[PDB]
Amino acid sequence: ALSTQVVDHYENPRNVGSLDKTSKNVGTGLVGAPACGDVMKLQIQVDEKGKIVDARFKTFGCGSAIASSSLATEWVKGKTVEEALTIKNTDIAKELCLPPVKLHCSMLAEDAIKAALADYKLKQEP
Amino acid sequence: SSLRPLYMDVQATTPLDPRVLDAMLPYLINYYGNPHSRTHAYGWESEAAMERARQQVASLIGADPREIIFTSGATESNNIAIKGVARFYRSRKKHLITTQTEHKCVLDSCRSLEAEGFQVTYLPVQKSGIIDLKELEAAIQPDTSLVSVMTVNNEIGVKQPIAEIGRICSSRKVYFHTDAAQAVGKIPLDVNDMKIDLMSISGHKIYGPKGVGAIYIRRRPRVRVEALQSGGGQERGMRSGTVPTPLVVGLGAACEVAQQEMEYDHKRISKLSERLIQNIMKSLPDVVMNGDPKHHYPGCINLSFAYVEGESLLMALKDVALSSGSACTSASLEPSYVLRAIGTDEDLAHSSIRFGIGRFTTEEEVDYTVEKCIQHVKRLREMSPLWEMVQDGIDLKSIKWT
Amino acid sequence: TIEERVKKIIGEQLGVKQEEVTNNASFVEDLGADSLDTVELVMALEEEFDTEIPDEEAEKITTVQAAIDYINGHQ
Amino acid sequence: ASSRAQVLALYRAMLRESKRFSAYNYRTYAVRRIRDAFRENKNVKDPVEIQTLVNKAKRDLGVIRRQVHIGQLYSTDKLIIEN
Repeated sequence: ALSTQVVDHYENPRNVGSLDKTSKNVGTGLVGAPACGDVMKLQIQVDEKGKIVDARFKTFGCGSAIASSSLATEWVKGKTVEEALTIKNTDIAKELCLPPVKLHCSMLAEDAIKAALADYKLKQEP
Repeated sequence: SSLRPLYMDVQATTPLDPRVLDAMLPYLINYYGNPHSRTHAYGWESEAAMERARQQVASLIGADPREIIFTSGATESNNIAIKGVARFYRSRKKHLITTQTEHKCVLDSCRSLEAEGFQVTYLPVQKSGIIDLKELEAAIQPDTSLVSVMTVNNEIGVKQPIAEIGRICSSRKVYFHTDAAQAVGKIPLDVNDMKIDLMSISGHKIYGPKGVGAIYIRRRPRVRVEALQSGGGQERGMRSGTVPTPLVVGLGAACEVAQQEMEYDHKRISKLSERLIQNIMKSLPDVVMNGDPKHHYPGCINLSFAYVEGESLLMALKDVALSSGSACTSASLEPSYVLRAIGTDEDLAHSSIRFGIGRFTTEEEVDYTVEKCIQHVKRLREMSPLWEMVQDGIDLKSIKWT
Repeated sequence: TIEERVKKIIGEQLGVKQEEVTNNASFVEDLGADSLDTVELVMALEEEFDTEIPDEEAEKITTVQAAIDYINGHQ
Repeated sequence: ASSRAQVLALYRAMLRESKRFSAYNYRTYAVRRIRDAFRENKNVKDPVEIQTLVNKAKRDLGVIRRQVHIGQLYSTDKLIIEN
């Protein structure tokens, strides 16, 4: 049936786009594989005190993958880098009412958050 | 309370032709007798309607009515043809041939026979979706009892060379079954010119009611089949159970209507199909048709939209009823084995959409579908990291994916 | 969009430039219509003007002016 | 009884009734099919074949009348393109 929570991320898109991969304050997570029907790119922008002040995403995948990545991108804004690691696949699935056959989407969005944060943290060691 | 989406999914099922519902209704109201009731008028008139319907089915395919056995659908007919022939000649024959793009009931019937000790060759198809006739010939063995090849593919609409396959099987005295569920009443079928021994028919793929079908079983030369449904011997001992008069009336009426309308429908659907394909491909780059257009039923159009996931495009086309090859949508099951069989790259197979054009489809509906498809593919590509990478000159076939 | 919306209907229905749709022209003798076209044309007028045109009136509507006439005289 | 008068009366009756179909897909199909079939058969000359076509059209008019009414008893929302 129709999932209003998931369809909203496509019909009313938010944070779709790109950040500058060369910035020391941008982390880029790119996870999934075209052959598995789900690729998520999630970028975060962190200010000089460790607060994520912006994020952007691009996703190739079903609507629940687009909603999972889109929700993750909204949710990292205003978290510190340490708070953003709190975010769990299960909170994402709960918010979106994901059925069990789509829970892999919320796990991949969690993977993307952590990949973006690990990219940011690797840039940080002077 | 909101407006309904356009129906562009005729390969999944069709609406009932008003002529078919009209023919059925008397049997749902006053003519409710059991066609097997031999001693009163309710039975006599119900039996006569059944035998009328049987002649209507026979006329459409060039058969004798005695060769028509009613079933609950093409699923049941395919089970009867494959398991019935295999089990009957099992003393002398244990090999069957089919293809890798058959419908799941043919494939799973063959899988069940393998667990029974039968040998099955699943023929590959070429990238066109068409079998190699010479590979079929080479595969026939001395203990080969049956060849089963579908007339029109339900997913990509390609047409197999049925007449040429019949010539091969006839000449080697191998029974030839064709699942014609997607072809009956849409393209010419003649069991004698095509040398068909068995054929599966579905009522709901041809503007008839759901829950009914038929199997043609050639009586000269006689093809023998072991019955699968046990019971009191209805349908000449081949399909025990109560023949559902209203449903078979609706199937025969659908067949008669299709016989009268096939040529008109083919001309109109061909033109709408050309329009849909050419208008999409001239407005979007990286769109590929799955299946050879030279051997193709125009009402089933399967296209891939590179860098966009199929289910997300279906979601985006919120007011159009369509279907896709992405594993998330097919029945919560598996990816498209058909697209894999014709050598589609896995990512493109996630990107395929099936458009169905039928008897009631309008030029308006096609144009609306085309317009929305162009807008949403462009929008999903703008959201796609794969499109972004290709636009920046990156070779996707060179990334180390996680 | 005068009541000569009548003219636009006749042209659309018969595939004729609005220029040849003159007040004097008959559908059959001048605009190439046959009797299946004229059944459809009368129905097109019925639907465009929300009016019911019965058979004894339809059979009198054979020219462009006659169609104009009838619609002005029936609101 | 005149084949031409029968035919033009059936044509008008069939078009008028078909326009009453509540379902877009039946309505647009019936009006178009009626228009194509009468045109396709316009040049038939054999009186017996004409009569056969006339009798089929009368049977189909009965179908249309009944199906229109049934479709009105069990109607549903309009399609997105009827907006």
